[PDB]
Amino acid sequence: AGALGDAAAAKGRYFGAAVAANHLGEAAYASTLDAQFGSVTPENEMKWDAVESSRNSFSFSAADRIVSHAQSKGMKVRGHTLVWHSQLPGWVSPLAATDLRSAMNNHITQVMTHYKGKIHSWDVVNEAFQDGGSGARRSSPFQDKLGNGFIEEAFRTARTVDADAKLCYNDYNTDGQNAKSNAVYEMVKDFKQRGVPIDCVGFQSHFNSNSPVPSDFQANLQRFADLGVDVQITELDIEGSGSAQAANYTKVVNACLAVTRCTGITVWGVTDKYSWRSGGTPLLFDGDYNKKPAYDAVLAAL
Ligand SMILES: [Mg+2]
Repeated sequence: AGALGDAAAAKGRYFGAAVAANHLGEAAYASTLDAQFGSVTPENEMKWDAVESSRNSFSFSAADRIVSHAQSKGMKVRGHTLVWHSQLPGWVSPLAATDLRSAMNNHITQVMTHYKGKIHSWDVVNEAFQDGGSGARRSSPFQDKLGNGFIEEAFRTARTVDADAKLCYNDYNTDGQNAKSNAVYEMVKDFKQRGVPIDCVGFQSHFNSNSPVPSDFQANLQRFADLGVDVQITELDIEGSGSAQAANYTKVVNACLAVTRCTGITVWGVTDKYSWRSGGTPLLFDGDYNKKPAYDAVLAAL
């Protein structure tokens, strides 16, 4: 579906966008989405606090609006995200280990159940590693109380619920080979060696002046692909403007299309207007939904 989505599909990939339910009724937002993209990711609507703010009480309406729209347009859906340290409801962190484990598996199971057979890929675990040089696990209720094994447990639970979804580990600042991506690499290699059910590694790819597109972006994607997983660019945006921004997008698209198991790219929003990094004007469409030089470069590269 869509101009970018169909261009990508011709070479066996998808092209998606992060979507917000609260903008779906806006004519130009919906028109741009439907004209351009072949996959969607709910920006906020499937996060823990959005779907289970009260324990064992699930609120799917907002995410259902995005999924229903996608299905009506023949678009793929990425589920985002099941287990994540960030933006948890207040009551998750005080739970003792045994009850946290139960609550985590219950959350995975009921969320995946509601969307069974409708989800192309799940971000099962998100952002489990620290930034910087340590390669260490990030502190979280899951890491602190369940230990290193919580990631494997989450993937095992996920696999029992919906065998048809690709199960992804997702993270940022993992674009080049560095201490952080090395820690993820070690984990995924170990998972694949032992037959842990992981199908994919997501690379958020939030690029800016301090975190530029690295010279080894392609080689890094390739080494992950070579472990026997798909790689997905999940949250792509690139701060800047004009030819410099366009050339950065070319670099990224070229790298994905050069890696046979890079199965798709999702940009983190439809329009600059609603970007989480709006002052960096980092997307393919401006505030009036007009195609930017960045868009032209992406389309020409596909
Ligand atoms: Mg072409």
